[PDB]
Amino acid sequence: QMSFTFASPTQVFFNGANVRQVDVPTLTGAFGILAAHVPTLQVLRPGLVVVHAEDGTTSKYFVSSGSIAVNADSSVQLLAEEAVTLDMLDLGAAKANLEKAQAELVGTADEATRAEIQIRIEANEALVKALE
Amino acid sequence: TLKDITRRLKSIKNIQKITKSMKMVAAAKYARAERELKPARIYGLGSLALYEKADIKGPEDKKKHLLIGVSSDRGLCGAIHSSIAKQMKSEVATLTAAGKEVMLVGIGDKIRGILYRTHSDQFLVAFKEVGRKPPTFGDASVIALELLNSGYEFDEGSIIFNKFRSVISYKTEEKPIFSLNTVASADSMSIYDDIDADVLQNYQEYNLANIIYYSLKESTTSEQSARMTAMDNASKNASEMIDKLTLTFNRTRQAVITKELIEIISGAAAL
Amino acid sequence: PAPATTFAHLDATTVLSRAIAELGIYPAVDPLDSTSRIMDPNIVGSEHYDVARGVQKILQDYKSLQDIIAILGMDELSEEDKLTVSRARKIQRFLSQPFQVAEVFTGHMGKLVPLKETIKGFQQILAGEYDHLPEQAFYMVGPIEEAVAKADKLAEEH
Amino acid sequence: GVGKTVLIMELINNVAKAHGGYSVFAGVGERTREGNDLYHEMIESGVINLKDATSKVALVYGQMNEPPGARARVALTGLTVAEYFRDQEGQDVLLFIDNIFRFTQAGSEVSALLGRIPSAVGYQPTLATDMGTMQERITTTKKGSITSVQAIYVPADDLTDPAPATTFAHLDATTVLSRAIAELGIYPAVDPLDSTSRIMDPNIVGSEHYDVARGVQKILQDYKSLQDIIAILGMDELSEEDKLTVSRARKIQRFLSQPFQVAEVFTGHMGKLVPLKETIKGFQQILAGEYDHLPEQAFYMVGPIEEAVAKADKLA
Repeated sequence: QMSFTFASPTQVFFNGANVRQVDVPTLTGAFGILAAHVPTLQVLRPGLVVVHAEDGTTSKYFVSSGSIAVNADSSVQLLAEEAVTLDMLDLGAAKANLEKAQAELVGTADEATRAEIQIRIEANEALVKALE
Repeated sequence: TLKDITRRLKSIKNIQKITKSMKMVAAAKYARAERELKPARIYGLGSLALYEKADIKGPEDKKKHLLIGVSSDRGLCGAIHSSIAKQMKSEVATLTAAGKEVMLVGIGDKIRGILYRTHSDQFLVAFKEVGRKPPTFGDASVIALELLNSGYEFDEGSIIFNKFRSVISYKTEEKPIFSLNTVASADSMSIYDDIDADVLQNYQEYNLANIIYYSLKESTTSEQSARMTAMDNASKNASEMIDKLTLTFNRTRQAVITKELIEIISGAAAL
Repeated sequence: PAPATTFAHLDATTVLSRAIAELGIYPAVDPLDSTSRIMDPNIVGSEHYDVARGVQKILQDYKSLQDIIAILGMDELSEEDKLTVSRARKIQRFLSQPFQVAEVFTGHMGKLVPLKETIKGFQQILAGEYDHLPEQAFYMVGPIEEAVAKADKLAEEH
Repeated sequence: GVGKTVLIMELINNVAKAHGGYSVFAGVGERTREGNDLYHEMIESGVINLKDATSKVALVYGQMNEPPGARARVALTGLTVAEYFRDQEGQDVLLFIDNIFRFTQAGSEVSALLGRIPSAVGYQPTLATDMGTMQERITTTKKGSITSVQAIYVPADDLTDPAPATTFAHLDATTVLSRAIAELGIYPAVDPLDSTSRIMDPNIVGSEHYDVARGVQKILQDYKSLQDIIAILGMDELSEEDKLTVSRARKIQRFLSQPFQVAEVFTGHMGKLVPLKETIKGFQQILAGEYDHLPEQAFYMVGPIEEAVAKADKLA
């Protein structure tokens, strides 16, 4: 019953395929979408996504910042600017990135640029815990 | 004259060579273009899936308007820029006639050039260096940023582009773009939850970026094809002219030989 | 040598062309090769003279554009260039005329356009008063009234 | 580049075998080096026999270092030694003229020497009658026939030049030996699309022959079309008929290849001359779509379709 469309701008992982349950890390919380979910539209934040296939096995991706929409017709569109697998990413570079990021954070002092460094930090940390 | 025909023949010959090379490279680009278009098409339509499943009727009351036109910076593609131009200017005429002010963004130097002396007074911003490289998401993020940092919060909007139908045909399409106000006011959106000004704002901004990306991809493709077929036509017509001018060249050189021979003979006969 | 020598003996040469007659335009007079000695604003008046010079200017512009028009197509011309080509083709067609002695060929009845109708029709086509009519509405007509009538017939029937 | 001496020698051989016709080769205005080369190639390939009385061709040569009178009458000498065979033996003689343009230009030089006023371009005033008084003797009388194969040079690549334009009035057929076809590896490299014949109409070769040849021609044209559309680099098959005809036409344009007997010492392949009806029938089959299961390379350097299917079996 689930019409899932996990789709990066230059790739497509699902298109109308039937899966049993997905998880999404929306700005306002990480939750799970199943069939006949109440209609929702949200924007994402960096972190994992785990598609549970009808055959039970879970395909794990890592999205950067997209948008999810669960419609009345059980259609679930998940458009993520950067969709990845979990072997495609390393651990040391993510760690070093977050370290230098917070270093510059307490270094940087302007409000807007502060928010930018903080967003880089949150992305890198969602990634660092999604690592291992 | 023999030398005039020789010069004109050489000119048309190198022109035909140029057009054949342009056709070749344009087809080469169109390969990757239509390779990238399909997943991006799935993507950019999954974005609009909600405004379809929600039937956002659109503001019937509001005054201002924003009109985007997708083209490239390179002419010599066909009637692409001309089509976008005519639809954009007709639409602006009919909206300003109906009492609705409109300001216009032009993606692509060609559309800005061909519509700047027409509607400069009604013009927001333009973008260039699109068309040389295969458009990506970064393009859309940038155009959307400078559409929002514009401060011009439009009542509504329409993007106009050349929907790729296939290698021979393209259709000038006009996609709608709603504002926060009426997407909030739309009673249909009462079925969706957890929504307020903030999350609908984020979603509208990101969907603006998505639709601009998908339109750029729809227009990059549907331009390499038009360019390929146009250069095919150019090379064919150039070779037709080459054949006819070669006939005339042979005719003229035979006539020249005859005339010089008759000169020599009449000169020899006077002795 | 025979035509070239004859040219100097005439006051008003009218030069027919095969390339024009292959377009179906009769009489096949070449507009850019027919001259006259009374084509002088102090004899035919400034109205007639200016209309004639403008017709010839637009036809010359069309001729000079023809090469890249047939190489690249019209889709690459400037919008002003598309306008000059449109008016030039219209003037081409309006220059043709059914002949009373050519009913056997044209099927139409011969028209005898007096001078002021000619001047006025061409002045109007130049000014742009017929940018909406199809070009085939001017082929083989009398005065411009018949051109507008033929355009109306084409628009209603087709 | 393309093998033309081989085609000439094979025509000599075939016409001597199929019919009983001897051949004459006129060497109008020919390079002495090329004449010696041809003499030795025809000795090697068995058409000329230096030790027996089984030679199938008589040679007449007027070289390039000979006065215009010689080069102008040498074609008539060859024509006479062929007319003997025709009118006194009832044979179907084959007369080759290794260049007819040099015949025309030798007549031009002769008339220039005699002080006559030249005509269009410089040719003799008697160009048409000089060509006619020669070509009118190459006919089919009630006693026999003389069929003439005349190599043609087109000066300045103008097919409207008076010499080729006065020669084309007498031509009945035309074969074009393209180097492009030879680079594809087809022998004889006869361009199947640029070769013409005036007896192709159904009133002369029958509707069966006419329709088989017309179909082959149309399929080859459509294959070159689909080739320039395959140049898209998007070789797909959104049409079943397109690739069907692509392989049909490739099998055809390889079936228009043949091992010649005269090239039996250079290549182990045996020379297979094929009758007319068998050619018509084989191309009829390939056009009807039958030999699809057969691979492509079993239609290469083969005789009739029997040899084709025998080879196809023998591929394994």
